[PDB]
Amino acid sequence: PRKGPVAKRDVLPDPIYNSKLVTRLINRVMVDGKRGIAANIIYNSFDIIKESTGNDPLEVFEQAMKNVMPVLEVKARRVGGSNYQVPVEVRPERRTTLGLRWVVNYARLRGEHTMEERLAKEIMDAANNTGASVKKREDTHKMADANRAFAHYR
Amino acid sequence: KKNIESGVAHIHSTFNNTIVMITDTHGNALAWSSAGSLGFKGSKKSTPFAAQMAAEAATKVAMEHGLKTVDVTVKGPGSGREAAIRSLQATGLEVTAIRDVTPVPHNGCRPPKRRRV
Amino acid sequence: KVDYIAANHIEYIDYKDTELLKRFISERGKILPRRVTGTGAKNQRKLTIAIKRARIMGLLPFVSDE
RNA sequence: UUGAGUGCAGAAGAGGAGAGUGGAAUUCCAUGUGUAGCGGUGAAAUGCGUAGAUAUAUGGAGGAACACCAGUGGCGAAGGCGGCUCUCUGGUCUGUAACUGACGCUGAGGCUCGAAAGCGUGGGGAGCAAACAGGAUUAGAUACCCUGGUAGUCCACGCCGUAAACGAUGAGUGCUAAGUGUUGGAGGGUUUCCGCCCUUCAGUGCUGCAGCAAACGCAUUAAGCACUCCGCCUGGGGAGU
Repeated sequence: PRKGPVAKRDVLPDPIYNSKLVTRLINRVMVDGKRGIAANIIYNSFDIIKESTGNDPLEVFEQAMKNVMPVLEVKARRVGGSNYQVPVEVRPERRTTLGLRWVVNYARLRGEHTMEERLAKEIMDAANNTGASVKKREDTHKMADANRAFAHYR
Repeated sequence: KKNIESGVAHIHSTFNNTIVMITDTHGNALAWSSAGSLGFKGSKKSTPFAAQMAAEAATKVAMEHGLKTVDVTVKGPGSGREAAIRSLQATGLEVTAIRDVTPVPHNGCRPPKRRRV
Repeated sequence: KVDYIAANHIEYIDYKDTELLKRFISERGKILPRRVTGTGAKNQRKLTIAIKRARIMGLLPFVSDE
């Protein structure tokens, strides 16, 4: 915080596919100390995904991910005390963080009255580069290098 | 056209702009570029990136007419003085001699006032 | 500690002995300060007067950069 | 004859006046190339540009200040003086000890000089810039920032007579520990000394002892010890009215 960086609390793998990413995604759906429900919508969404175009709940998942995880980011810094936003070389981990964040959040507004159809359709559309999360990453990369001229030698 | 293949390139960069013009040894004007033309604006035209792009948008056109070597003219105390030459040597040219000419008087002029901010 | 230029008992600069005079100009064509070339006190003056006379009759350049 | 001055022998200097002369730079002009911008800011705008701009190359014009040497260096009574060469011209310093024989010091009234700004008459005008205009920021901005611009800044002859004109330290002269650099000298040894070492004169800086000071500090360049001649002061405002 002020002294120095701090530890990071790694998670356990999943009890079905044994994936650190799967657990790290189940956690980012839970709301208010209620977990089992999140696991249930995860598994049901996974089965729905594998149903139409059965390849894997994991492989198409990573496809959608690499479609999303960005490579730059505007980092507002007042080196000149002004509204300088300098493109930053985003770290490895925060990339996955933002992947999951955009996925879940922006999928929450997809709008299937059904419980988990929202997620499944979202990642299936992302793996094929259709959907605003893909547009979100491309917008981040289009605002980065939109001003890399005066914000790079820093 | 006419494939002169022997000329000189001038560099002139203030605190707030940069220019590069490439002509022959005489030299009748051949090709030039500047961060002003490349779409950049104002508060950015003095950055060591605008130098790169101005240099490129000039050389990629000038070498068409036939040109391999060139001489380098460097006025303009600024901040693209470094990027410009290397960027010329990057897109395939033959920067060979480097002379720094900055106009220094023998004290016969009155500069303006100092600025109070 | 820097040896004086006039160990040879020279007296008259004569403003024409350009060989004798090249010891003190800059490789670019400027003048070199005493503390740099370790010269005398009254020698520093006549040197300059000589080379300034020379720089008019062409026996020396004003600018040698080109 | 020790103070003062003169003779004889040498030394340094942006000391002054007059007369010409050099290169670099900025700008205007002429021409060739050359295409859409230049310039400016914390951000922007005003502005110049397709009647060809900025850039770039060649030559021409004109006025002004003198890059590097440049140094707690030099000279002058102070204000001050820096491109080069010539004609006129003042002052200072060391040596010798020819010569006159106290001719000295200070100095109310008087006279001379006197930065910059300012006035008059006639020239000259490149940059820069009070006033002024436009653009911006601001609650307001007749200011700070930006783009233009007139007197002025320069030259000759007159005028005014003022600055924190400062070391805020009147002038003459003599005495009282040291150390350390530096400009110009004269002597003595070593000597290729013209590269060291020693003695001395004159300026010029830093540290420091007695002494002094209300402390801050000054200290052979006294703000110590003493004599001579001048100027000035006596609570703060009213007012240098």
